[PDB]
Amino acid sequence: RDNIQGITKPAIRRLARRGGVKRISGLIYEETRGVLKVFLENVIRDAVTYTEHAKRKTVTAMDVVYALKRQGRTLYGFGG
Amino acid sequence: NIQGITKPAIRRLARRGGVKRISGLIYEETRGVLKVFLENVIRDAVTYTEHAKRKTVTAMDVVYALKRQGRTLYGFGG
Amino acid sequence: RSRKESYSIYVYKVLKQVHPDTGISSKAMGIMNSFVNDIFERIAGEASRLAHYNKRSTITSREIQTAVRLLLPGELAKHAVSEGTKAVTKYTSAK
Amino acid sequence: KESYSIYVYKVLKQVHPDTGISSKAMGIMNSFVNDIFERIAGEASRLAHYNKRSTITSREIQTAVRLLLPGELAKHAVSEGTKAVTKYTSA
Amino acid sequence: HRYRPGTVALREIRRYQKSTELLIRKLPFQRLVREIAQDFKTDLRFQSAAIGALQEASEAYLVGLFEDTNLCAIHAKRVTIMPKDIQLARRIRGERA
Amino acid sequence: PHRYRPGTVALREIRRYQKSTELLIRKLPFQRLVREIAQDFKTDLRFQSAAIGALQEASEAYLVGLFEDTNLCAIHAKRVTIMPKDIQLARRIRGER
Amino acid sequence: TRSSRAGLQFPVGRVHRLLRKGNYSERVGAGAPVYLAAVLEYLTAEILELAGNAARDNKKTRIIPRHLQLAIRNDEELNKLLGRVTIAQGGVLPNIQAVLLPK
Amino acid sequence: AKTRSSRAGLQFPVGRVHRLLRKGNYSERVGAGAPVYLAAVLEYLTAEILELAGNAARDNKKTRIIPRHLQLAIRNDEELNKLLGRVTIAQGGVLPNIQAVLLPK
Amino acid sequence: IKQKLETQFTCLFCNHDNSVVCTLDKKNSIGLLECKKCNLSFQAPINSLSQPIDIYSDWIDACE
DNA sequence: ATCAGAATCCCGGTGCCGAGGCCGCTCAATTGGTCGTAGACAGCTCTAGCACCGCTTAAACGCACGTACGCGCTGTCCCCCGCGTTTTAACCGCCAAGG
Ligand SMILES: [Zn+2]
Repeated sequence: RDNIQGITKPAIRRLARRGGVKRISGLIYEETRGVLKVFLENVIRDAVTYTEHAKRKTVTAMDVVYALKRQGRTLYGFGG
Repeated sequence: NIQGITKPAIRRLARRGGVKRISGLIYEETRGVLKVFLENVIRDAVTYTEHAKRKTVTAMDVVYALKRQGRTLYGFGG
Repeated sequence: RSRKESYSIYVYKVLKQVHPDTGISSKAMGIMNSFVNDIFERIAGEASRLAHYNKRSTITSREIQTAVRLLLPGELAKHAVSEGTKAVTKYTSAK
Repeated sequence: KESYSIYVYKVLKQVHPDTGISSKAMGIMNSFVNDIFERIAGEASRLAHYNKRSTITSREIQTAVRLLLPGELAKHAVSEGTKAVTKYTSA
Repeated sequence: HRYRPGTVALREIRRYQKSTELLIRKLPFQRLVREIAQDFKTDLRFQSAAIGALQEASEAYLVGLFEDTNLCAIHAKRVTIMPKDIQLARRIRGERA
Repeated sequence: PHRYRPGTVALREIRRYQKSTELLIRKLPFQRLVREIAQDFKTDLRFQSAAIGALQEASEAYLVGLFEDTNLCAIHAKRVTIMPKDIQLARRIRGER
Repeated sequence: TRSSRAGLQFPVGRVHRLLRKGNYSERVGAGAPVYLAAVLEYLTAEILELAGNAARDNKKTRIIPRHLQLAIRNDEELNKLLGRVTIAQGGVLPNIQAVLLPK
Repeated sequence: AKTRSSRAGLQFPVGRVHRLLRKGNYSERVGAGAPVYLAAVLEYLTAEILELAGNAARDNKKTRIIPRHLQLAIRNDEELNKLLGRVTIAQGGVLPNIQAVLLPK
Repeated sequence: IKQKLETQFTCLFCNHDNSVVCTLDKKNSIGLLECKKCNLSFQAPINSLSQPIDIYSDWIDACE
């Protein structure tokens, strides 16, 4: 519960600065939280489905790798 | 050459897009981006036909090249 | 004369089931054939990845189920899984 | 379960022979290599099934490398591949 | 007499959202495509159905890219398009580096 | 004292965070949010840490790209202040609805 | 035919053949093509059902592809599925930004 | 030369790749020249990108390649960047993109 | 105006006879040989006096 | 508002043409029968995922406060819409050099 509100405004600030964003409006943060949430929804749904067919109650890094390759947002680094 | 693209054609493209008011340099910019688009498409299409060892590009190869750019189009047997 | 393929008569019958009083154009029938092609291809590719991320080479219906609910969005997918599962029961219950 | 580590070491000593590397750099490299291998191989399988050819020779691999990589990389890769074909075919 | 501007354009938007027929007619488009392919391989023939495929894909492509560009300009507190808008939309999609 | 009417703070920290390498969102609250989303489709699931680190990596990359195109939308808006419908336009063009 | 023995409408053995010649695995099970065929069957049922409603809208009897593109672009999950999909003789949504409507 | 790698004068195992093709469900049969050809392409790609890796790591007086080096070397390339457009590196970040509207003038 | 002429020459590559077409553009002094079979193309400069036998001769020397 | 009048919609009409019925084939689904190992399953073992807490500390939160880009407004000036006027991308029939 409420770890969606565990997203801090200075973290959003830091992401904007590495993102290169200078000026920050105030109506941004919860919109950011909602987009991040829907993203992670689709991600973990697919990863857990890959683990559903895996017949193992633990999800691996490889699972999340394969699932994000399925979305085409494909990330290297951890093998897969 | 590339100037076979008429102004009211790109205007009709705005109309089916639903765009109201049109500037000037739009026309030449449009022809350029269309050119690069067709360049990549027909390049890998002729690559397909190169592997086909045949002297006519198939519509199939056009379809598969569109798939290769992730631009999947139905309708013409694909 | 080489014999070519279509799926036209099958989905044609299905259309006649769901709408008896309805015609169709030929090009759209080809479009639906391409539609079946595309969906089948994405499913089969997910099946091959199911194989290689499971290090197995047998294909059963369970893999098809998990492939469909990997590809398709939820509510539609669960209805389709229901249809397929009831068909599995009706077939394999008999011969 | 083999990674490609000393292969990378030998390529590296053939190019910048005074250069170290981290572990996770090697991991990203092998991720890269596997991705490229899978993309080319699947595209070659598409070549087979789109062309009804029951096997795959090197010509399919050449045209697939054309289909994936753009111009300069493609031409230099075709050159290197044919040179390897030449030297392996000679002996 | 004279009509007031903007009206006829939107009326033909309502007209041109109806028929899905091809906007660019055939012969000049065919010449442009032929003058392009030639640059990749000389003496190359084209199946006419393939030409229609190229035409369809090109027109739908450009229409959708126009839609995003138009929404960019609507966001830009303006009504008229700019070439920089096309640059912005393409920079979001990632054609050019 | 040396209060400094602004400009060096933001851009200097941009210079620092682009000299930087590692993450920005710290670990535990992100992990707990992940498990709360995870507790919705199949209960009681266990995880290795590298999966979570990949999730954090791709999450921050996703948001970085959102911020970049949002920044260019703002620059085209002749402003430096961001807006929410900037992000909505960016995700409209990205096809991720 | 197994399709009739499954009480369905798509030919099983053609699909079983295509699974073999697709290099899709090494071996092929018994009822996996039945499940896949039923999936296809419900998919095309839903799609063409909405297409039938689209023809009911225009009061047309023969399906034009414009009906197909419209019914794709109306429903949510279907349009998120076929996002990267276009169709010849497709067209788009009849859509007007009312901020560009006159006053 | 007993080994085909020595018969090719290269650095990758070819029969590895041939077994990968066989244990791939890729084709039914696989010829003799295709695995050599593909492995040579792979070896060229490794050497080519590791060139930009070597220069990008040498930019900072560090003997070891870090992931930030790899992302920099990719984004400073044109063909590799359009290659890796949908691609993200772990521990990557992005380029210095300081807009001209931002510097104190 | 350009001249598109069929000839009875044999293509130096595919060996099909009566399948070489000659396009002589005198406005820009550019002659073009084309094969109706294998699809190759050869270009060469032409004057005002040239004829399909003039560029086909230049094509024989360009190979050897 | 409010009328005149362009612009569009919408209703028989007919025509023509392809969708659909239809019908006689033949080749893959079937049917049945025969090896075989892949995997469903039982079970062993040790790792690692989890939970918990104590200590450290740097990181967030609230507020004080100016302040300065965002914005509503303004004037302005200009340059696209549009309607009008030619006008040129496509094909159709007697000349006056050949044979
Ligand atoms: Zn020739």
